[PDB]
This record gives sequence, structure tokens and C-alpha cells, in this order.
Amino acid sequence: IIGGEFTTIENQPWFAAIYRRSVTYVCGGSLISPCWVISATHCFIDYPKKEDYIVYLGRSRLNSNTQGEMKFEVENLILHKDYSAAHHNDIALLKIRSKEGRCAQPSRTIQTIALPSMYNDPQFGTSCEITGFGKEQSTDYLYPEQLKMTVVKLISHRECQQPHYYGSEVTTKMLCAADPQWKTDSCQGDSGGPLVCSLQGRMTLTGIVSWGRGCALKDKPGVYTRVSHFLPWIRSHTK
Ligand SMILES: NCc1ccc(CO)cc1
Repeated sequence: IIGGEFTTIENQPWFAAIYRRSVTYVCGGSLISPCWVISATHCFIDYPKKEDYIVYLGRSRLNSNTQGEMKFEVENLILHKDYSAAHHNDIALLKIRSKEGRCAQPSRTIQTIALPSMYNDPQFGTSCEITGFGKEQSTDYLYPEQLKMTVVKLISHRECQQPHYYGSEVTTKMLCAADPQWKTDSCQGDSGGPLVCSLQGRMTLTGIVSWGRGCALKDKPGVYTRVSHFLPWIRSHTK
């Protein structure tokens, strides 16, 4: 995350830290249920084998072991079959189970986030949050050690559809978000992470970090996977 502020897992008890096996951080994720973490398909497309992944919950540090955190294996790695690298249908599901075979046990640093209602997103210009261990700066080589989160505003399709923006690269199955100043945003590493908005007075998983041109660049909104357009896929795939 470019800009924003640091936080701990307590303010994002539903965020998951996904890693892979020869050692290393892959992408953020969101716990939508006890055994299911939702993320982005572009995050696993190159290494489809569910056996090289570790998913932590209740974790606020990148290379440290946040006390209270839980480590899980990936019982299932479900990628959207209609994905295409700008990314289409950039949504993925990971069924978690630890070694002693258990799903996630809710607590103060681990909780679930509710999904939206079909085709229902906050009004445009609304403030939402984004969490991740992504770069704090485009030129940075390292990733922040502490978890980060910032605020961005929902942009209309018409607006993001423009050409000085992303033109046609963006579809109705996608959401754009940005600062009015373009000074804060999601960036490399933050993919798969949650775009949370309060809808009807309820923290809702409105989007999943998917892509964007650069980071915090003018007229270059961060694009997210519009979750309220994927519930049937999500429901059937978690049956
Ligand atoms: N390469 C990942 C990436 C994620 C997100 C944004 C949003 O700016 C940009 C880039």
C-alpha cells in the first residue's frame, strides 16, 4: 500500500497472508468463512499446485509470527475458469485446513467478512478501505514488514472507462478506486487483498485487489474484482 497507515490484524481480522513453498510472500486474501479464504487468481496461476501454499490468519507482520495467528494448508485451490491476464475474472478460492485438520477458529485477531448482495455496490465516490503487505513505494524492492491499510474512493464505470483512464481495459465486472489526489493506493504485493466498504451499515467485501497501471499515478485507478458480480460462482464453489 502506497501511503495510508500501518495497522495490526485487529483492524482487519479477516485478512489472510498467503505464501508459497521455496520460501516467500505471495498475496493477501479475505476470510469469508471458517474454511474459505477468497483471493485473486493471477496470484496462483503460475504455480497451480495447492501444495506449495501456506495461509496465515490473524497475522500482522510479514516475516514474524504474530501471536494468536493460525497456519493452514490449502485443502483446495479453486481458480476461476474464465480468467484471462488487466485481469478478467481475477477471483480465487482457497479451502483451508490445518494440519490437525481444523478450519479457522474465530477470535479477536481472526474474523470473517460478509459478502455483498447481488449486483449491489456502494455509491460512487464512497470511501472504502484496502489492506495489504504490498510495496509502500513503486520503486521499493522490499515489502513492508508491518501490515498496511489506506482509504480510496469508488469511481464510476463511465469515469474509469475513459480513455485517459483505463478505457476498455475495465469492464462491469471490475471496480476502480482512488484518492482524489492519487497519493495513496494499493500496489505490488497487495493483490488478492480486500476492498472493504460499509454498505447499509455493514463492513462488506466489495472488491479484491486485482490490477492497475503503476501505483498512485494520476488517472490510473487501482482496479478491483467487483465481488457482487461473482456470488453464484462463489456460492456454488463453496458448496
Ligand atoms: N501489480 C499489482 C498491483 C496491484 C494493484 C495496483 C493498484 O494500483 C497496482 C498494481
